[PDB]
Amino acid sequence: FERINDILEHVKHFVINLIGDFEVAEKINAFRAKVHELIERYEVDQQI
Amino acid sequence: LGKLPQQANDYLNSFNWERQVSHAKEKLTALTKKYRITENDIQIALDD
Repeated sequence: FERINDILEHVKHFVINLIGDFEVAEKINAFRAKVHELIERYEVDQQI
Repeated sequence: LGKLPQQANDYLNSFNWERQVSHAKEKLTALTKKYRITENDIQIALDD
């Protein structure tokens, strides 16, 4: 199973790299930046 | 009888827009720091 183990390791590494390339924390950070920008644009402090 | 308007004004000016802006800034700081998924921890967990 040396070849089987090597192929499994390669597949696992490819899956890990794909997940690292397609992350969700970057999307969450971008969304939080958008929310902060919208809050600053609406200027809640001036309204209150 | 005269203390009631004075107490009402003290309540109004104590909880003025200063506290509102302070709490808004606290919430923004928590969102920008505490409410952020650190990709560093994600990558450390993936590598481990």
